[PDB]
Amino acid sequence: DPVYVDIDADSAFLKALQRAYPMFEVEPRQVTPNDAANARAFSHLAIKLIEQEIDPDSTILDIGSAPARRMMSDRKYHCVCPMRSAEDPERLANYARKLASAAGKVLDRNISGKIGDLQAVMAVPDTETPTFCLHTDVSCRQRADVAIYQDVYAVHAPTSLYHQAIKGVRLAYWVGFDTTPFMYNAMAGAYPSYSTNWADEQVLKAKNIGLCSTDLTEGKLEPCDRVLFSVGSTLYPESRKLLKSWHLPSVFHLKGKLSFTCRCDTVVSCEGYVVKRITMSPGLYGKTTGYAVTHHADGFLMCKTTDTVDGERVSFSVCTYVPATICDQMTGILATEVTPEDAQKLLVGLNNTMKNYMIPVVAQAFSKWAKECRKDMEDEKLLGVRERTWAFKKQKTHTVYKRPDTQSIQKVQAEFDSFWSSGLSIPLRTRIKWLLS
Amino acid sequence: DPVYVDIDADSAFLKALQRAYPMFEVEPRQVTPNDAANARAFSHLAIKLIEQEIDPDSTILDIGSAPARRMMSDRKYHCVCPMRSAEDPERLANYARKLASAAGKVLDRNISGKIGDLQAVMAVPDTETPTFCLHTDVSCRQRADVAIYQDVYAVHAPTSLYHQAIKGVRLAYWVGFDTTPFMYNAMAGAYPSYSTNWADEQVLKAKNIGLCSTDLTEGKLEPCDRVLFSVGSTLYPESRKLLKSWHLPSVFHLKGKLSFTCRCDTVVSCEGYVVKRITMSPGLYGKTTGYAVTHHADGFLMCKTTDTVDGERVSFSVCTYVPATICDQMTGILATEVTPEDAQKLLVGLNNTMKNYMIPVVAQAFSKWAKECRKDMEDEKLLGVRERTWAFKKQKTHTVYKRPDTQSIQKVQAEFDSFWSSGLSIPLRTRIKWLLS
Amino acid sequence: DPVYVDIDADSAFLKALQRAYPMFEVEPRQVTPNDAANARAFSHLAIKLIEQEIDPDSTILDIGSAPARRMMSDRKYHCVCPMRSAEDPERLANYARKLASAAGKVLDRNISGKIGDLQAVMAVPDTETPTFCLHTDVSCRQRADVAIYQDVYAVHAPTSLYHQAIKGVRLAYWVGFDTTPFMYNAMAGAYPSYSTNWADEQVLKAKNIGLCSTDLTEGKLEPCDRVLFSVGSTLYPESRKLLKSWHLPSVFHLKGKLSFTCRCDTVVSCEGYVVKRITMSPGLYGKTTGYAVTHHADGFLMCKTTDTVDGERVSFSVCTYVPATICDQMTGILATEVTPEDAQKLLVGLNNTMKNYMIPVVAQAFSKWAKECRKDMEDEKLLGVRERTWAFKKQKTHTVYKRPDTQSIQKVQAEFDSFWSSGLSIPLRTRIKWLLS
Ligand SMILES: Nc1ncnc2c1ncn2[C@@H]1O[C@H](CSCC[C@H](N)C(=O)O)[C@@H](O)[C@H]1O
Ligand SMILES: Nc1ncnc2c1ncn2[C@@H]1O[C@H](CSCC[C@H](N)C(=O)O)[C@@H](O)[C@H]1O
Ligand SMILES: Nc1ncnc2c1ncn2[C@@H]1O[C@H](CSCC[C@H](N)C(=O)O)[C@@H](O)[C@H]1O
Ligand SMILES: [Mg+2]
Ligand SMILES: [Mg+2]
Ligand SMILES: [Mg+2]
Ligand SMILES: [Zn+2]
Ligand SMILES: [Zn+2]
Ligand SMILES: [Zn+2]
Repeated sequence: DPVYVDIDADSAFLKALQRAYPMFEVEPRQVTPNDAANARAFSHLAIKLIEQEIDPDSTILDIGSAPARRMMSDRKYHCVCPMRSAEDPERLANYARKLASAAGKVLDRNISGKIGDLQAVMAVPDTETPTFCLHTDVSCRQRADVAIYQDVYAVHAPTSLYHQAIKGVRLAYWVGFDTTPFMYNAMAGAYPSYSTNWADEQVLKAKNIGLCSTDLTEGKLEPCDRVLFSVGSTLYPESRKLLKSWHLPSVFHLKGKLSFTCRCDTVVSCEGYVVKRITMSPGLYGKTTGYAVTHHADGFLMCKTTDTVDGERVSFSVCTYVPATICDQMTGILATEVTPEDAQKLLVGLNNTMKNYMIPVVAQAFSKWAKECRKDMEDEKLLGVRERTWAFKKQKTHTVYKRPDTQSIQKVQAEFDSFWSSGLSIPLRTRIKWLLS
Repeated sequence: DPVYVDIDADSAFLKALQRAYPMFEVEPRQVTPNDAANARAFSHLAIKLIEQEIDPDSTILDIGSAPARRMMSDRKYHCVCPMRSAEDPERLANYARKLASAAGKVLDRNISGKIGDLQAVMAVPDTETPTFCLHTDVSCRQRADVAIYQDVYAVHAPTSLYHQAIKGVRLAYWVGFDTTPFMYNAMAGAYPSYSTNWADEQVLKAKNIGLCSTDLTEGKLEPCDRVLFSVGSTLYPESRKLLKSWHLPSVFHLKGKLSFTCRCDTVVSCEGYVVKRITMSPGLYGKTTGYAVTHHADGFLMCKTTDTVDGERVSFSVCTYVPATICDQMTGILATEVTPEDAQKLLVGLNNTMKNYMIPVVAQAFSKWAKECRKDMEDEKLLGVRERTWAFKKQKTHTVYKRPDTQSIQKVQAEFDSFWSSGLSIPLRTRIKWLLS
Repeated sequence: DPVYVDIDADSAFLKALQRAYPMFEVEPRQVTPNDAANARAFSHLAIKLIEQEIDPDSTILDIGSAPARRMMSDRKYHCVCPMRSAEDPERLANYARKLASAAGKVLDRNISGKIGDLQAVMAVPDTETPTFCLHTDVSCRQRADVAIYQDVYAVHAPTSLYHQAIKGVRLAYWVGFDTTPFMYNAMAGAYPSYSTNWADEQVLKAKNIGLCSTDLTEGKLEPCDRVLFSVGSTLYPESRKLLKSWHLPSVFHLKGKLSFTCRCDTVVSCEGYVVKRITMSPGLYGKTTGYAVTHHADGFLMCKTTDTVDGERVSFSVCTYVPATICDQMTGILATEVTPEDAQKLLVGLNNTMKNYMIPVVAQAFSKWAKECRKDMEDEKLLGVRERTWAFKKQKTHTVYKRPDTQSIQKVQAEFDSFWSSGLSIPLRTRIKWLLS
């Protein structure tokens, strides 16, 4: 009945987890000093919930999978496992090792069948087995009804979903980080509850952001495609286009040789991690608007800041998340004009609910926001009238602040109409064959 | 005997629910983290009360229905289900799935008959069955005596009611959001107890309203038909004309080939959600005035505010709801002239009874209202006399404030005299047929 | 023995009810969220008391009745039910439905006879039965000895009473709102204990009265016949002439072909609701004066106020009721001159005994009254002398204040000498016939 997570029994994250999964009983049982524990716990609980949702005797496609995670499960999984990243051979070797280790002690699972399928794929690499294949998402021939994406950021979402749908899949899930900070086009940012920082490749030599490094000395800039992610002490390169492609609107159409109508919604949300549910049906129905909405339970901040990159002083924008209680407790102070130092002292007085290294920039954002409010109250126009004497002036905005219980809305695309080699090596196949034997 | 609702046991909304349904026993039993829970609970209790009102052995038309909600009920429902929105195929598939799942475990309900009717409609799409059809409201041929509208905002009320009445219906119900803010012709607004914000399509790029999104930068306007609604994180487009059409007067006439006299009244009201009861009788009787009345148990505010839309500074009107206790506790302060900052500090001191993101604009409205009162006391006219020396000046009004235990009144129309394709697809029909089997 | 009322067990109104009916035991038993509960409770208790007064085996005429209210009573009622308003067909249908529902379960009442009379009237509409007819008050042929008017404001009182008296009626009762504010000729007013506001048709676009509605903008008047009443959220149009006609003097004469001497007195009075008892006797006796008296247990206020109607600033008079304890506690302050703001703060300090939305205007009235007193003390005349040098000046009066334990007196008329179609439809008759069967 209860679910066990590998975090310390005194952490404050546990509270939040119990709020996000009220249908479970969460128990802390710590065994490793892992520095990316919270993300692992969230993914574990998400998979538990998804399994509890769908009915048995349904085959499930696992896109970009690590097979060792699905061994002790009683459901039917077909793992789609190409070898495109540098961490895949180790995952395959670990899977083979774990399969060999427990060969007669566990009998309620299809262990012998799994070994047979692995050996068959090793012998001939272009064959589909009930539990394994070596193709990509757009070339696997297996037919199923459910698909799952877990921490997959390297595919174009509409094309992948269309190729999943033309094979009879009616339900899909997606687990990963929230894509909202990338629709605002920021330079760098943090997910502080998960110990995650990310930065654009051009500001890696800054001084006072989460992920940077610089030296000692005596004495156009716009976002690009390539981004670096750091979860704990693990590094991942990412692309802005593919991250943006997963920010889907509420309803959309897929129009090719066959046609489908699909809808997407968010079912779990905890401080930056989300779970998305997508349903697809045959035929065209209704009409689309092209808007995507995000609900904010915490505060979301984006602001402009000044730093030195490689010794040269520049300015760019950063984003972060703020707990709701602090935002509620700062309501009265922001009615006047306040300097950044006083705001910093007040925030330190209220605070650990939030990480300290993020405080100095937050205090700089609030101070600006309040000021921009006062000016609005002092230059009051007339109702239903615009002045455009033919040019009109644009005011300056240095801060965007989405308070708890508000919503963001953005215009995206909603109509889509436009949409092999083994890669393995002889020594790796021989090693796997010997490991199984 | 008791009724269970899917909200947390510590929420303050529960209190209000117990005040709106004093004939029930409300128990919290939370199973999902749904962010639109309060609206669902209100709708659930409303349906329970309506069922407890009318007598059994009466057939009930369900206009624009989701059939899966009526499966486990012992009453007789005829669901009118066209496919005009993009969320309908999924609802139909869910209905078929739920019907198939419980086929022999539940025997007190007409499960087998429901399956037979669904299969018959799938085989031929232009046939009426006792529990299902695929026509619209003005083309269904079934005869009944009660009709129900649940969260239906996309029909013209007099025409629909006339077509319901010429078929022998004598009673109707309507559940939805209050239409008063749209008779005042506001730009944007909030229902804060239900986590709902709405805005006109022209101000979606503002900065400091509930539903908007903007960017960072260095540097005639009147309401239109199209409106956007956001309930939790679900988005709905709406039209002002159809929303306004449901704000009916106390008595009205329907004059066509046959004639009817009808009357409408509000029976449940909780912070923005209402239940309306309409009765229709044959023949013409009495005479009409054309007025509609709203009773305010909380405070209702409408005020003018200044913002920047896409960088350009403009002014427009917003509306909101205020709890009665705060309004009662602000009576003494508003006897003098008060600045917005002092009002903001006082409101924060009194406050969480109300959401904080709504406070800064409320504090701006009160401050103006009080000032407009003082001027009235300082320019006193004579009894029963008007000055029109031929033009007379009009004063300026920046705030409308309806205090608890007051009433709004508005002039509307009260005399009405002026009032098909399957749309389904072969793959969807085949999928439903296979799902049932 | 005890009487049950549909109000909440914590309301302060209950106290007052127990003071008005000391011969009963009042118990709260709340079942509906009705917003006009207090008026319903008062009417219920009034009917109980009237029934307890008169002796049995007397037939009672019920003028302008709703028959469903008299079904479960053991007395003999003859209901006079024309169809002149738009709410009558629904009342008739409800009566028929309730009659059909309990046809064999209740046997101590003349249920079968009631059904027979209803069917007979349906068959032929111009016949009198022991319990039903379709005529007006001046055309019913039934003979009785008691008549009852319950919330009837649409008849001319002397003519109706004469036509009741020429048929052998010797006693009559009247239940309704107090008519005193209409003999003072006010523009608008409130009954705050019953959640009732009323206004003249010409000031429906004001801003700061109980019943009004206005908009946002940048920039002879005398009372007329038509008035609007709002009880909770129910709207009723009324005429000033017919309301005034029910303010009868202590003794009066009816002189026609036959002659009668009648007298009227008030027997129950609670914060605006009254019960009146009228007795009529054959022949002419005594002589009349033509005065009507009202006793005040609470404070009654009438004052001049300034507002904006449709944007134009005007002045008119409003009236209200004030609890006796507040009036007693303001005696010492009103010995000097006091500003409206100080009076508002003092009233808020004393106050919830009274509704807050009525406070700002009350504070404005008191402040004026006190001032008008000081001037009187500073311009002192001689005993038994008038100055009329031939014109005399008239002073200005802006407030009328009737304190508790005082009496109003007014001159009215006391000598009176000057005093049909079915209207039903075939479909309604058929519907009633089918409902009974
Ligand atoms: N086009 C494609 N189709 C299917 N899988 C792909 C793919 N491109 C990359 N991948 C795989 O996606 C994986 C992302 S790493 C994610 C691994 C796994 N989901 C986990 O939870 O750890 C990589 O191993 C890569 O091999
Ligand atoms: N003219 C019409 N007649 C009948 N139904 C209509 C209609 N126009 C739209 N509808 C239906 O009304 C529905 C509104 S969505 C409401 C669904 C349901 N009442 C619920 O509680 O969830 C849509 O599914 C749409 O199919
Ligand atoms: N001239 C007349 N003679 C008798 N009844 C009349 C009348 N004019 C109007 N009425 C009736 O008086 C009623 C007033 S509404 C009052 C209904 C009832 N007394 C109650 O307590 O609810 C209307 O239904 C109308 O039909
Ligand atoms: Mg690791
Ligand atoms: Mg939902
Ligand atoms: Mg009513
Ligand atoms: Zn495969
Ligand atoms: Zn039908
Ligand atoms: Zn009669």
